Amino acid sequence: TFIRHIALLGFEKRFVPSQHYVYMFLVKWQDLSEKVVYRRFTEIYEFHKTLKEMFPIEAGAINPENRIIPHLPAPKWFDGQRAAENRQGTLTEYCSTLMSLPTKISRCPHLLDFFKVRPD
Amino acid sequence: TFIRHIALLGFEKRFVPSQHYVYMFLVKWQDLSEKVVYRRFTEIYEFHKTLKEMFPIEAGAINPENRIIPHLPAPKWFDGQRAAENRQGTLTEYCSTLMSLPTKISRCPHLLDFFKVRPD
Amino acid sequence: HMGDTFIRHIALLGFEKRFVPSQHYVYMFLVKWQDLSEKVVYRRFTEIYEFHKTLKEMFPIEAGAINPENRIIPHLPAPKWFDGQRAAENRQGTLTEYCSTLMSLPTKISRCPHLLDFFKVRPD
Repeated sequence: TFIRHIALLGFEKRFVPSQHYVYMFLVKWQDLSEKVVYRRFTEIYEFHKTLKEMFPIEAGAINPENRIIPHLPAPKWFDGQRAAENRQGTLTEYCSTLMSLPTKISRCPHLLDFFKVRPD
Repeated sequence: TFIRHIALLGFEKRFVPSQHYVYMFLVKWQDLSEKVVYRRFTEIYEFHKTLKEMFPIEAGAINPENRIIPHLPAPKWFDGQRAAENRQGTLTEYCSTLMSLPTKISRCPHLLDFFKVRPD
Repeated sequence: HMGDTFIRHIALLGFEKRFVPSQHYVYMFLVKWQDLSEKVVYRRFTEIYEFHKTLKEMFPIEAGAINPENRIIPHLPAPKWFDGQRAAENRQGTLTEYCSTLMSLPTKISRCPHLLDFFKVRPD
């Protein structure tokens, strides 16, 4: 099983434990099956850091010119107003580049596992 | 006759036949003339379905790994107060991918026709 | 080789409303340098468009002004195409694509001093 496509659908406000935002991703799997999953920016950023660590060549850690993994701004750079809308635009681009990568990365178990529906 | 570039400019309320949103495309033709056209999301989605059926190979209908036509979430996936915004980001991606495809598809009459200025 | 100083990536972060000297919107870009350092810069759309026009003048071949089919410099809509109450928001998708395409151009262009200068931090 693998993912064919990820579309960023939007965000929603949540309030427990306190006010934050969750980004909604429409995940289409190999069998045309379709699921919406909900992730915080910080969780996505931790996912991205690990992805870079797993793929140093494609991360640009050896020759920076061979980098193909997309850039993702750290949380700190989304300061005040419009943080949700700002991060939404950034993630839409991040997701399309991510899914355009060679299958070595775009189907790695780290990615598949991040975007699988979480337990109730 | 053909399209060099399409840019998504935003969205606006139309009132005919009643209240809805329309997405604005700045269309640049071969002679560098630029025209804005106005299309509702449903109309774009119908364009996208038809394009797929016209191009089974490139749509991934014969062999899924050979697909190059971009993915577009169904209308049902967009609701809530930010539906119009949420579709905006999705359409920016779809279009750029759309005009990067070979001229068999990026210049097919079905596409040209779609982005031509409609009759008054 | 374009010297010891250049940009690896530019990301559009978003926009902010400014009130001085009067009501306008600036766009915030996160600029990553050769040493992987990152700075935020603030630029109004009119400034971006002038930068764009100058870029095209400097590189006629790559701007498709000789041969339209050889164009690699990205397209950018003129300021008059953005108006109404979502003008600020509406320019984002355009600017996001502009930035990524820019940074994928051959170094002769993507690290030309004009571009490098436009995205450097301005004096206080």
